[PDB]
Amino acid sequence: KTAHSQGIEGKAMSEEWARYYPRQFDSWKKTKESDNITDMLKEKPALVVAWAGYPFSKDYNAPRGHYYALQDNINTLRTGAPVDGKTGPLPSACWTCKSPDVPRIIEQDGELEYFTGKWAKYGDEIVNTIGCYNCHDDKSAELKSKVPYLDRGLSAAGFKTFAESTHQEKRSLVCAQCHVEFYFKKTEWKDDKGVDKTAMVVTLPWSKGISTEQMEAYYDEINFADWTHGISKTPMLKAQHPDWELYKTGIHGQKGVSCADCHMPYTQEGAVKYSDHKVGNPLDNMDKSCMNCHRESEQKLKDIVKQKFERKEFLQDIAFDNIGKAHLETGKAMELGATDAELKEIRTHIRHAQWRADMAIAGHGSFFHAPEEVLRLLASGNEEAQKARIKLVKVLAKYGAIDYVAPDFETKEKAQKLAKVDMEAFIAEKLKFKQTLEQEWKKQAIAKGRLNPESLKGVDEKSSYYDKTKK
Amino acid sequence: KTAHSQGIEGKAMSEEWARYYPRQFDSWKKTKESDNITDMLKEKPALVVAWAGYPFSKDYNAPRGHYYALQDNINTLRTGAPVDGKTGPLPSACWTCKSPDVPRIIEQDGELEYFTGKWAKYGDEIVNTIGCYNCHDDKSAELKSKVPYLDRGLSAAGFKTFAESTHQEKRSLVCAQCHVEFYFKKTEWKDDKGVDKTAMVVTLPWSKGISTEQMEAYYDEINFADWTHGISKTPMLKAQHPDWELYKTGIHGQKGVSCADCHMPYTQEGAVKYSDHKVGNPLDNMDKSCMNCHRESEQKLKDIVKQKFERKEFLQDIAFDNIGKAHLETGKAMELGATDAELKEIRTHIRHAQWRADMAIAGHGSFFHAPEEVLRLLASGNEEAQKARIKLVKVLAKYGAIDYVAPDFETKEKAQKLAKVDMEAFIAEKLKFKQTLEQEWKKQAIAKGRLNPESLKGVDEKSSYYDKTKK
Ligand code: HEM
Ligand code: HEM
Ligand code: HEM
Ligand code: HEM
Ligand code: HEM
Ligand code: HEM
Ligand code: HEM
Ligand code: HEM
Ligand code: HEM
Ligand code: HEM
Ligand SMILES: O=N[O-]
Ligand SMILES: O=N[O-]
Ligand SMILES: [Ca+2]
Ligand SMILES: [Ca+2]
Ligand SMILES: [Y+2]
Ligand SMILES: [Y+2]
Ligand SMILES: [Y+2]
Ligand SMILES: [Y+2]
Ligand SMILES: [Y+2]
Repeated sequence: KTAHSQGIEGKAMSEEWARYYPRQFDSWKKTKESDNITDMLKEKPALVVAWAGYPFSKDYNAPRGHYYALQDNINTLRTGAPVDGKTGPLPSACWTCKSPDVPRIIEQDGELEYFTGKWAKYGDEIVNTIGCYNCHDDKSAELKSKVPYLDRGLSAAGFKTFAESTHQEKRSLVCAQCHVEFYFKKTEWKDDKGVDKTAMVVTLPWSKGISTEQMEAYYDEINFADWTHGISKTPMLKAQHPDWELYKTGIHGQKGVSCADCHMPYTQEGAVKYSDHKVGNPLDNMDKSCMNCHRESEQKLKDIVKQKFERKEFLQDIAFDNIGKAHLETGKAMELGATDAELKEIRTHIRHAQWRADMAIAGHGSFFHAPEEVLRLLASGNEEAQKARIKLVKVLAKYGAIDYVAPDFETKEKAQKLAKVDMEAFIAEKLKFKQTLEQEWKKQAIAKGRLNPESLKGVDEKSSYYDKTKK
Repeated sequence: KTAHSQGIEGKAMSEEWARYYPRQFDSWKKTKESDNITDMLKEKPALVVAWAGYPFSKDYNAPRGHYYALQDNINTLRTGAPVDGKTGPLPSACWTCKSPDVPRIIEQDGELEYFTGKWAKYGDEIVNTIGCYNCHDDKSAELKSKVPYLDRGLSAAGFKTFAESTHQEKRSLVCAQCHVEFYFKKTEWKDDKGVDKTAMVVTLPWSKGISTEQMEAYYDEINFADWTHGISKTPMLKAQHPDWELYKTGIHGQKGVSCADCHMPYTQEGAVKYSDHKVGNPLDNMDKSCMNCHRESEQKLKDIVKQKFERKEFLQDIAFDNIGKAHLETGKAMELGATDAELKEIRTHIRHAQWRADMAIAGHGSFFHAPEEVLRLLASGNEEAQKARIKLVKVLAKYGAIDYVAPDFETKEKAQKLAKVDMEAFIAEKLKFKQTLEQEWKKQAIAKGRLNPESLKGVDEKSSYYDKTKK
């Protein structure tokens, strides 16, 4: 039993845990070190055309340290510029995987209430970034999943729940609270006061299993679309970082190596063993992350991962080129008068092409976690795109445009023009929000004692649209 | 030093080595056990359309035991039905990787003479199957490459020659004498008597390196084609079992695991160590072949290889479907009057698509030896085929056939009809050859003492076109 066996007052604030676990606190805080913003839309402008009509066409960056999760959620152009608790583009579900205040609020107000209303609803309550309370019981300190949708998904897929799982399974599952593909299920409900309400509930599409194809079949069955494509009017599916799903099928996952084995390796000091809580790039700490199981140089092992990255990039660029062209050729056919009936099969191929390719690349570590499935998915997605494109030639020909050449989209600027994204307007609106309502949120939270100003040091020095210089 | 330090009389006949090395002789002879004929044209009829205009569209089977190499070379419809030493479709180079009589003849008559003339030229001389003399010096018993084209290729690619290589390298290189991609270089020469002659010389296309793309660039540079496609009139490249080339880049090859480590594992008996010379499927002997380096069940490891096979099959079937369609659509465009100039880019895409896909699948173990490169190649080949097909729609449209549907080729029979292969005629001709000239070859060789009848036991009980019942 622990030194805090009756629980921790202020448990959502990781600083409250520091008196018991100074070592783990220190290393946890060190994800502050991973502060680079890589604008993925700049790196891969094809992604802009893929996500036209959807917020990811505005702003999409690579992950950085857990230290920045909450602030990046606030900064991203995707969450827009609320003026109050009732405005802004996105729902409350956007906080879910960003903060230990989330289980705090679910515990206080119930899952359905939590999932009701705008993202802006909780701006002055959900103020701590990914912390001890997202993974640890505040009495026993044992690993716990704090979000009900994980077990719900695990059960739906015929897996053991978190509590029924082994300790080694739990050492990946704590990560799977967030590092999985999800959608928002519109959920009608009535509260205690009998008021009718609508929740947007985080749901793992795992009821047919966890492969890309089973999830595709799941979504097709319920006729679900995340958005209607801004160019092709295809009913589109967005993949989000299926990190755990793809990991599960790769060789490491099959051999029972946990996320924690590479991402949180042990240091042995006599009788005591500590987990590195600085969650980052395992290739930065190979001696600890890899070399207890592998037996040659760091440089050789790094070279082999680099080869995997290169293969993935090659197939990614092919697949997203054909997907982008397919979208543009479809929009052209629409302009010439092609009907929904003439385009139905094409749009299905596009939906599936992009679902498979997005599932392949949306988990940034998947090229390594499950290298062969990643390559297969990109090949499968590209084949679907090409099937669409062959059919599109014939539709274009019917409408007198067989020689149409889809426009280029090789820069973020060109791509965003095609996708009709007015960035400068979005940025201007965002800055006003940050300068006004965001600062009010932080002020109120500090006054209430929900937020410790110490946690904000260097947290807001970068986004895709500013760099004050270092975080 | 050995018990045969002055060399072995009758060295080409492996039975001559048995007095010194009874153990290795016994296990070597046991490849007799691997006698199954799997007709690959029946399994994958798309291959027939791919190889239309070429002998592989007639007969193409999976490998079986080394015990059958020479006889399968005789049996295959590819070598046809010579009536004498001057007839038949194929050249002397077809013996090269089938027999220890090959280095015997090269040593006696010179490389260029050996490579001059028809396959039928050596029917009564090249009569022993893959034996001790293909890999071992008959004085020292050390590993040796017995064919000059291997070092020539190794040097061309900037590798060490056989003699300059390590013992562990030699333990793969002996296999690479045969288990590599090659072509025949037409070579003009003058003999001792000053007669002008033409050799067809086995050549490894390795001067730009050993990747599929470097070899593609090699072949393109010299404008080489193995054949002109029977349907599409594309200048085609045939891949042959690039087993060593693809192995070299896979993780096992990168980690320095030799072919011999899996395919010829050691048994330790006290002070003595013996190599299993029964070269076969390592999955039949996992405890010896895998489990000195891997630490879980045989069933789990077998399951993981099976998954790799499944991924490869998936991408193979896609790629060869589009390649086959591309060939057929090209033939259709030709029928309608499309010109060589209109088809030039299309034909280039087809050539490259098939080169990449054939290189991926022609080494039957490559899905395992280099799983990720195999998937990448199939994806790359398919993309080239689809590029061709998009351009083909437009050519077809110009000629009034936009809605043309390439015919199906889902059975060997249907496929061979499209490829215009009269099997029953080829088989009838072959049987006459076997019943007449082949039996004369074996008779003469036995009379001369080049062939021991004991080696023929059960050697000729199966082909793709007969099964007397068991080999
Ligand atoms: C031990 C289990 C976990 C592992 C192995 C893991 C892995 C990672 C890695 C490697 C990164 C990128 C780090 C960097 O670039 O420096 C990251 C970022 C991120 N993780 Fe996790 N994670 C885990 C737990 C969680 C949990 C429980 C959540 C949700 C509460 C979460 C949500 C996020 C978010 C939102 C980001 C992006 C942060 C940003 O860009 O601001 N992770 N994670
Ligand atoms: C639509 C509502 C959400 C918004 C606006 C949002 C925002 C963000 C942002 C801004 C990032 C940093 C990278 C980037 O620029 O995209 C991020 C990363 C991440 N988010 Fe979300 N989030 C949402 C919903 C969720 C949910 C419900 C989960 C968990 C079930 C989640 C888990 C993660 C994880 C694991 C990462 C790091 C891995 C990666 O980005 O590839 N997010 N999110
Ligand atoms: C500063 C806040 C945190 C504190 C004080 C804390 C505390 C601890 C303690 C006392 C242990 C056991 C000793 C050790 O292995 O080092 C541990 C391990 C662990 N924690 Fe945390 N933790 C924090 C944050 C997190 C978060 C956010 C996650 C989830 C993403 C997490 C996941 C894990 C995992 C997977 C282990 C290893 C468990 C095992 O190997 O049995 N921790 N932590
Ligand atoms: C980030 C650090 C690591 C790196 C860079 C790495 C690298 C690799 C690579 C390249 C493979 C070949 C499979 C593939 O094609 O990807 C592999 C497989 C494997 N690794 Fe790791 N690995 C790491 C961590 C670990 C750890 C921590 C363990 C032990 C818990 C482990 C045990 C295994 C096992 C059992 C396999 C299956 C193949 C075999 O049985 O050897 N690895 N790894
Ligand atoms: C489901 C469990 C796991 C999760 C949630 C997870 C999380 C992640 C994430 C989010 C990334 C992308 C990092 C970024 O883009 O900044 C990543 C990359 C990576 N992960 Fe994991 N990981 C898991 C399991 C593993 C395992 C078991 C290993 C080692 C065998 C491993 C080693 C790596 C490596 C080597 C990279 C790539 C680093 C680079 O290319 O720079 N991960 N992981
Ligand atoms: C130790 C090095 C070698 C390895 C690992 C190896 C591997 C193999 C394997 C696994 C098979 C299929 C066996 C079966 O299905 O039962 C095979 C067949 C074959 N090998 Fe090798 N081999 C080696 C050396 C050679 C050499 C030196 C040559 C040329 C002289 C050669 C030529 C052939 C041929 C022609 C076949 C097909 C035989 C038939 O179908 O009748 N191999 N080899
Ligand atoms: C065009 C002349 C040749 C002919 C007619 C021929 C014939 C054959 C036959 C009938 C087989 C059994 C499998 C099948 O049915 O295809 C085979 C397999 C094989 N041959 Fe040849 N061969 C020729 C040239 C060569 C050369 C020059 C080499 C070595 C450089 C070679 C190496 C092999 C190997 C390694 C196999 C087993 C691997 C596999 O088939 O995938 N062959 N050959
Ligand atoms: C019946 C005919 C053969 C005889 C009598 C013979 C003899 C021997 C002997 C005495 C050894 C050393 C002891 C041992 O490791 O078992 C050996 C090993 C070996 N042989 Fe053979 N051999 C024959 C056929 C072949 C063939 C056709 C090949 C090539 C495809 C070959 C390749 C090898 C290899 C790779 C080794 C292991 C060398 C090492 O690990 O150092 N052998 N053989
Ligand atoms: C036919 C028997 C074998 C099987 C079925 C097998 C299976 C595997 C698999 C599935 C992998 C993961 C790489 C991949 O994605 O393919 C791997 C890698 C690896 N294997 Fe094997 N293997 C065999 C033989 C061997 C042998 C004989 C050795 C030792 C000489 C060895 C040492 C390694 C090494 C060093 C790796 C790289 C990953 C690591 O460092 O663990 N393997 N093997
Ligand atoms: C260049 C060196 C090698 C050569 C020439 C070679 C030869 C071959 C050939 C010709 C096949 C196809 C067999 C058939 O279709 O009947 C094959 C398959 C196979 N080889 Fe190799 N091999 C080499 C290296 C290795 C290594 C290093 C390993 C283990 C790490 C290995 C393990 C296997 C396995 C597991 C199969 C598949 C058996 C099956 O799927 O049924 N080979 N090999
Ligand atoms: O954008 N959060 O997956
Ligand atoms: O057909 N011998 O590669
Ligand atoms: Ca989704
Ligand atoms: Ca060739
Ligand atoms: Y406290
Ligand atoms: Y990152
Ligand atoms: Y792999
Ligand atoms: Y003798
Ligand atoms: Y076989």
